[PDB]
Amino acid sequence: APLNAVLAAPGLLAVAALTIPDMSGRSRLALAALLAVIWGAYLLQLAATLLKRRAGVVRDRTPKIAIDVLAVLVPLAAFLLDGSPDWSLYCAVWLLKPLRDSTFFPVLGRVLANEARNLIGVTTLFGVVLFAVALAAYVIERDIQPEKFGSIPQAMWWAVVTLSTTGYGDTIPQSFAGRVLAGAVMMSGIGIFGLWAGILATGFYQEVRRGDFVRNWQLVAAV
Amino acid sequence: LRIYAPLNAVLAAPGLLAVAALTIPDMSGRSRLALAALLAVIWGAYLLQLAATLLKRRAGVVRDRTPKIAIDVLAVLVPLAAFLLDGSPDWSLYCAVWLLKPLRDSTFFPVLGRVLANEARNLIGVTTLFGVVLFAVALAAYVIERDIQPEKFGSIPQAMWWAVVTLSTTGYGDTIPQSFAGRVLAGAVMMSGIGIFGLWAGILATGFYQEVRRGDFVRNWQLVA
Amino acid sequence: FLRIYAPLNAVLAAPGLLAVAALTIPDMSGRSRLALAALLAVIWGAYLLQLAATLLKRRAGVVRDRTPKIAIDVLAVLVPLAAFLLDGSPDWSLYCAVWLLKPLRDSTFFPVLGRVLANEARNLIGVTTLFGVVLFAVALAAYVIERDIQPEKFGSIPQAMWWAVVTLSTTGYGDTIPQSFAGRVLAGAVMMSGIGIFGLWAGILATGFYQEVRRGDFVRNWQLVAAVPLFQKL
Amino acid sequence: IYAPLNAVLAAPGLLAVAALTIPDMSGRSRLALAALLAVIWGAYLLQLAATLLKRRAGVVRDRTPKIAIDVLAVLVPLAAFLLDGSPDWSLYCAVWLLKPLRDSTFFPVLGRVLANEARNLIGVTTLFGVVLFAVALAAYVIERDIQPEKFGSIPQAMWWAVVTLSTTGYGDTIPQSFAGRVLAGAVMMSGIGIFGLWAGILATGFYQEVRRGDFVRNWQLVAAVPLFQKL
Ligand SMILES: [K+]
Ligand SMILES: [K+]
Ligand SMILES: [K+]
Ligand SMILES: [K+]
Ligand SMILES: [K+]
Repeated sequence: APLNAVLAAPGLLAVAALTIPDMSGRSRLALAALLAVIWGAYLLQLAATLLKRRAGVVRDRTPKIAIDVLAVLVPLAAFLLDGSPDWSLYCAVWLLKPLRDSTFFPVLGRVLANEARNLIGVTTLFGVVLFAVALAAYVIERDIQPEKFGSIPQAMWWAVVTLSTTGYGDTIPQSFAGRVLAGAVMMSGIGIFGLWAGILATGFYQEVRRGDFVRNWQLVAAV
Repeated sequence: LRIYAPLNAVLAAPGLLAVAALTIPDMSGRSRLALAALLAVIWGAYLLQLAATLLKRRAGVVRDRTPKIAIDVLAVLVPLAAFLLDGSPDWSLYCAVWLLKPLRDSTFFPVLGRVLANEARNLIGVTTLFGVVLFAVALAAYVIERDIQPEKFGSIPQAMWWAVVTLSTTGYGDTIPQSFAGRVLAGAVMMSGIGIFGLWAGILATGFYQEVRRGDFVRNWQLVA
Repeated sequence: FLRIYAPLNAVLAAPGLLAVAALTIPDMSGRSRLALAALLAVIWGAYLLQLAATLLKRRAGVVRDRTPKIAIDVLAVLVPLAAFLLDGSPDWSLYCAVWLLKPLRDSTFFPVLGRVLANEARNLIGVTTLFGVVLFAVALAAYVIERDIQPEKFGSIPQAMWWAVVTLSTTGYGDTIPQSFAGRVLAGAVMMSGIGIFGLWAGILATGFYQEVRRGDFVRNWQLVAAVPLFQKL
Repeated sequence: IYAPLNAVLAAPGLLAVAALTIPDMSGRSRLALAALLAVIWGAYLLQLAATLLKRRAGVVRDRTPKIAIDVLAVLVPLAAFLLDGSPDWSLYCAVWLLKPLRDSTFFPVLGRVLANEARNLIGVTTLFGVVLFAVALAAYVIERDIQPEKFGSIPQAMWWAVVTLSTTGYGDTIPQSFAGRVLAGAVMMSGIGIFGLWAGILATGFYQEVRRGDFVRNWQLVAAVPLFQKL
């Protein structure tokens, strides 16, 4: 079923493989050629999408066209303009190709729209708490660790890395007061970590029960 | 899309970043002034916003907005207090009273308040559930490796650190069990980390489901009678 | 909110547990250390007073069910006393930790949670066994790949199972890290299936707490809205 | 409950596979674990007979994989005991990982969840695959010059991309530059959303199964009429 998506797979990997140092000159050329063949295939797929007028009935596909155009113009612009061996990174527009044919995204679009209001209200909440924490983390250990928690942005780095529970461990609080704070930061992380899921889940629900207005109320109680 | 809708919150964005930029060591005195100026311009802008809210007492018949005003009031009194009373280069930190500014004009926290009140009983119980599991794990973490790592697991509050770290799955990697039985425990602790991440998610999912259930008195009881 | 108006017996537990922590700190002054030991005995006295409070008045009405409540109150005085007598080393106060069950008493969360971890238990213990399988199955591949590269981090299944939990749970300490190419590719798949297994737990519980308030409509608009005539007479 | 008798046996069986691979082990106790493996292997051989032999439940019932698991539990371990000559044969007995899967009454229901929502799930995989590569691209661009060995290639940047976006956060490949660390800030945030995406999708996955089993206690038992429904 997915014709466009399969072609991107070795294409994206070809962009990766071209960036590796100490690669042989003969094999490096082959990876460049594999980029070209797929480009032509995407050029051909542009022609099938563009040249199908006076033969196509009413079908909404405004974003579908955009992907097919970008997939051929960008890798062409770098093909002509960028003379440095760092031209292949432009081919990373083919990431839009697996986003074309999957019924996942037009549904996702109605989730991030019905619950859009609530979602951005969490992001700014994430920022506020992150900042509020990065502030106190600075006041507590600006003296003891002078190059780690030196500035608010140097504490913000830790505020991100603790609230997100990524947890690198390049900037850890040393003071008692600074550690017990980190505790609360590590906890308030979990709280919003699931709050995403909570909101995101309820969005999907109503779309499943919107089609239940014509499958349980007018397809078993009207016929 | 949202350039003239969150008018009050746009101003806070450069403001908070200015507070941040001011504390950076090795900053030139000329640029350090510019940032100090930028704070004041925004402070005056909120003073202008305070007047537009306070002097205009036009409501109509019935209108309640006491929490809305309380934010604007704090956004001018506190920075001014730091401008006068505090005499160290560490006065700018007080401007972070504008963290309350984005919380004003957004229809989400009156909704969140009703989620956090109708499932309060359940939420509160997860936190004391967390604290118990944390303390019990640290207790066990102590007894095992107090005699192997005396400066990492030497006390309960030294293990409580590893508990918070491991349970939340933040996992810093400064305190790590070395002995067999210590690590086996770490496993159950890390796994029990996943448990709590679920209950936090599941309950909030149940609370937000209860918000869609408010429309069963105007769409399934008055339109299906 | 049941925090500053309702749970009286759980408030007492707060300083109690912290005193257990405080008493274990090395380099502590024997003057303040005695004061901490003193605080425990005030609380243990308050719990002993609470024991009689729920043992004097044994009934209020006709028949009331409170078997688990007393089981907590009893353990709250017997175990701490057992350590105060039988154990005569500096390591005794640890037994005061049996006050961790005291917040689990005066809460409405746990009888709710109970019916959730029973109506869906079948699926929940199915996730743990899915975790076990994926944890070991991956750990097996880890040892095979990097036993000839880092023979002290990936030289035994137990060393690999360590990396298995550490990664799959998205803890990720950072002392065991795959060095080879092949290991890092799989390592990613561990972090990815780590997203599933971290969300599958969220899945069951989004159904559990849901399937509880949806049991008030089983006799309000289902078994009492549509019925046949002459159903209950004799 | 003493009902999963087939799974209890698996527990020490698999642990023995582990214990065998530990270096600095005495030959006396190394033989002892190899012995324990045989004991359980024979128990599954007895169980294999108890599956293929006795028959008394149904007309012609479908349980092909339930037998197939017991098939692999005895053909594979015996192949290692014979065909493999190195002390590294026990690794094959790991096939007993399939044993706790036989009758767990969680995996037949999970299959339908990963079918009625599979369309969506395989959507998030290539969504992850996109952002992962999208981020790695930028990481390389931002710090290929500064850290030429941690971010000296797209593969090396991809290593950070999984590590950050899965919130794992090892702490080996870390962006040092301002921009990369600002990016890392988002790469940590958008990972949390993905940690909700699956968690939200599977929150619907288990939903539209518990309300389909109550299509026989609220749709086919509440709305009942004799001689009024046929096809
Ligand atoms: K970590
Ligand atoms: K780390
Ligand atoms: K995590
Ligand atoms: K982590
Ligand atoms: K580290």
